[PDB]
Amino acid sequence: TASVVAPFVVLCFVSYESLIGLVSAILILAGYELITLEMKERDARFFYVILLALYPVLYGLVFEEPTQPLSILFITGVVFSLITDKDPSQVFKTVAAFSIALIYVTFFLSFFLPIYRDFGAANALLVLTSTWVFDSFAYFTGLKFGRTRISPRYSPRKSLEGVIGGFLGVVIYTFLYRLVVNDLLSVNVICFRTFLPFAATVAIMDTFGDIFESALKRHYGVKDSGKTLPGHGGMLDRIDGLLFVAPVCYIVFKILEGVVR
Amino acid sequence: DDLKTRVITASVVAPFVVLCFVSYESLIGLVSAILILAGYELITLEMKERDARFFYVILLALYPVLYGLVFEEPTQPLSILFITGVVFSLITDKDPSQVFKTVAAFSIALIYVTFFLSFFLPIYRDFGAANALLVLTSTWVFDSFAYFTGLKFGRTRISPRYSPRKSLEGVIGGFLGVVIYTFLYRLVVNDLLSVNVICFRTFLPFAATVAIMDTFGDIFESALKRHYGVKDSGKTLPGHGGMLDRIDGLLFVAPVCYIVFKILEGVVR
Ligand SMILES: CCCCCCCCCO[C@@H]1O[C@H](CO)[C@@H](O)[C@H](O)[C@H]1O
Ligand SMILES: CCCCCCCCCO[C@@H]1O[C@H](CO)[C@@H](O)[C@H](O)[C@H]1O
Ligand SMILES: [Hg+2]
Ligand SMILES: [Hg+2]
Ligand SMILES: [Hg+2]
Ligand SMILES: [Hg+2]
Ligand SMILES: [Mg+2]
Ligand SMILES: [Mg+2]
Repeated sequence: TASVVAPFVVLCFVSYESLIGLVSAILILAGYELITLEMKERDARFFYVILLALYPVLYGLVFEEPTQPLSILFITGVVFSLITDKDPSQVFKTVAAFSIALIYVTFFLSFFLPIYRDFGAANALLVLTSTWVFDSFAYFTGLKFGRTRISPRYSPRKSLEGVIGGFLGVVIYTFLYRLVVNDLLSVNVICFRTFLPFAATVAIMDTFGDIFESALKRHYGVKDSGKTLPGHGGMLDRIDGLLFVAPVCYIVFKILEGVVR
Repeated sequence: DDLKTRVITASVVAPFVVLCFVSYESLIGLVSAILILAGYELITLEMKERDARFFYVILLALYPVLYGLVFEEPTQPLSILFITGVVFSLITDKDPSQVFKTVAAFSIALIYVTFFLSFFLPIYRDFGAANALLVLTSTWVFDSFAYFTGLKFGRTRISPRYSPRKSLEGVIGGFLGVVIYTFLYRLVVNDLLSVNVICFRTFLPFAATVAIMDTFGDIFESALKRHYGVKDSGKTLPGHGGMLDRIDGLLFVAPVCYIVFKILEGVVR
């Protein structure tokens, strides 16, 4: 398990098309999970799952645009649920769950597609891992440093202190990351002023992005999003903070770093 | 009680709207307005709660501006309007199984209503204020012709049992009424100025989508209302029906139309 998860992912950031393939895979998984909490029903799950997985490809390769395939994946989904679900108050339930999967999971995750394209495969790996880096440092400095509850009563506990730490761990992960990456080739990287914010957002977003998921799970009755990968936890669980991050990161990058060819 | 309250609104609705397609910024302001209304309605079915409604309402109304003026991009503000919304519901709603209910309703509002309707923003920009008005009215045009040729030309049920009556026949008619509305629309508009219009091959499809989309777009809304228990989305405008009700098929149309235009007409700026 754990020996390949880290490098398999990374080795994917090589091609734009490789990136797509990873995002696609992750979406079938994460998507399957979030949809399965609303459907234990045979076909239902699968169709909407396929939709959730198609976006990266349609967005990146088919249309060189995002909004166009987003609208039709939604439209195709609702059409389907109208055909299949004949109880109207229920057609609403599947569309609601599919609606969250589409925005939260699918739309938000495929934000790597433009982050990669417009900011170099480099910063892509940077954003992704900076969440892993924040995550560790948030845990450690959280256990031994305080009880200031920012997390809700239903969500797994989180501290202001744990975040201020994970913040710093990202702040540092970048000095290190900068040097190593401007070296290995003349590679594009997060400049020095786009540092403090990029940390701040990986901080604040992963926090909110996980709390939102935990709330999402208390509604479906579980403490795990689902079991797809034999690894520890669920696929949606290993992603949750990353979802809120990517979008906010891409915004932060454009505001503070311009563009590429 | 006067006959000037029901007629004055019937006289301005049509031209007020049209007179807006003049500026890109005017278009934005109409779309913004319509979203606060339509949005207020769809959210209100899930919330009879004081603040809740209003916050998410404002979010749903902001997208057109943020998308058109602030970011010259769509996806960026879409993601943050959602994120700002969920953050809010986490703060306010403390029951997790309920935070899910408001996010679900807000989620449909965002995509269906807000995202779909503001598609006029790019349709206008990339296809000329002309075709914008063309798409919008072509739904009004399809709507009439679908009603008439529907009453007297058939009873083959395409519409669901909870949904207002619809027939394959009524659509094949509204299809044609749009097909024709364009010959007419083309001539008048290539005349009044050297104006950009739906070419002749982009005709058959544009009809087909206004047909098929308004159909699905209304059925989805009707299903949406059966869940909330009403036969009207809400009463905002004193006019007949609700604001969301006058738009429902238009939502599914705009997106699909924009796609269809790009596939078939390039960037006729
Ligand atoms: C397309 C970009 C998105 C990539 C998604 C791949 C998710 C792989 C899971 O990662 C794992 O998540 C844990 C939980 O945080 C970390 O502790 C651990 O070190 C890391 O190996
Ligand atoms: C850019 C969005 C434009 C907003 C359009 C909706 C608000 C105007 C509604 O007016 C009426 O709508 C009814 C719906 O079919 C028809 O009875 C009639 O044709 C039309 O006069
Ligand atoms: Hg790989
Ligand atoms: Hg810089
Ligand atoms: Hg106007
Ligand atoms: Hg033409
Ligand atoms: Mg997490
Ligand atoms: Mg209608």
